[PDB]
Amino acid sequence: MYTTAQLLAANEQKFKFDPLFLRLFFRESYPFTTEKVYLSQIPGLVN
Amino acid sequence: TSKETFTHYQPQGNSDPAHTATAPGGLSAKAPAMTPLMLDTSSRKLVAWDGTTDGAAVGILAVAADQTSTTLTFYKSGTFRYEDVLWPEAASDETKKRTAFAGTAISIV
Amino acid sequence: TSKETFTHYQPQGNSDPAHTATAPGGLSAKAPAMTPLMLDTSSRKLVAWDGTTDGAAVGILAVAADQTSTTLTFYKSGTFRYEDVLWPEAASDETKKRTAFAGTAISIV
Repeated sequence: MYTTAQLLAANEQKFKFDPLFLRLFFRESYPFTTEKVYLSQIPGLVN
Repeated sequence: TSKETFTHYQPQGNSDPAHTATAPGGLSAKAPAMTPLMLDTSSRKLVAWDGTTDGAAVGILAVAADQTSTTLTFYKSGTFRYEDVLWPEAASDETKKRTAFAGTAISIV
Repeated sequence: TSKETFTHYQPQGNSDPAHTATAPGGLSAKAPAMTPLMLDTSSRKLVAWDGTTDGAAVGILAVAADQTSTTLTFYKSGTFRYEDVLWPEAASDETKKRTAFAGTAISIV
């Protein structure tokens, strides 16, 4: 039982990740107050 | 449940200092710690003491070794218990085992 | 021109003590220091070790003497190196020269 066996290191080496997208293209968040969403756009093309 | 034993290990039984030295060993087995040894008759290398060659117990092994070990280290002095040191099975008499190392600095109790 | 290297002298090889002892001598001739000895089968006198007889190693003389000295002083214990101790030319095998002093308080490295 002479196994006192001190531990001294807690290395993780878990993961590698960085989004960059939410802070690059979607700097704005719009929470929903309703059940649905409504997104639209008007194109411009004229002779 | 997990009731095991942790036994204190003291090869020495007296205040006599024990001393070690090495010599080219011709071991032909897997000798563990605290094994008696003898000198060979023809090549006079070092081998495990079989217990049969009377009066030829040279020394007591210090650290385990094998064939790859060209030379072996062993105690040259000191006093040791009768039970702590393992013995060859051929050495099946207590008196022979006890007095085997008489005449050297190696002593047994 | 003349290149000489001073060398520290360490006849011993290990911290184990070397104990001297004086005994009646039957030395053949002038034997310098660090010389192995043996006991005569017949006269039981101390004569320089031949280098042939197995187990004849008993001790190593301390201070150089000759045949005119009735008593000789020699180390009965300790450890010494291989190259420093001079040997009779008979012991022409390094392993034998090493394990010549086995079984006693005299040890070699």
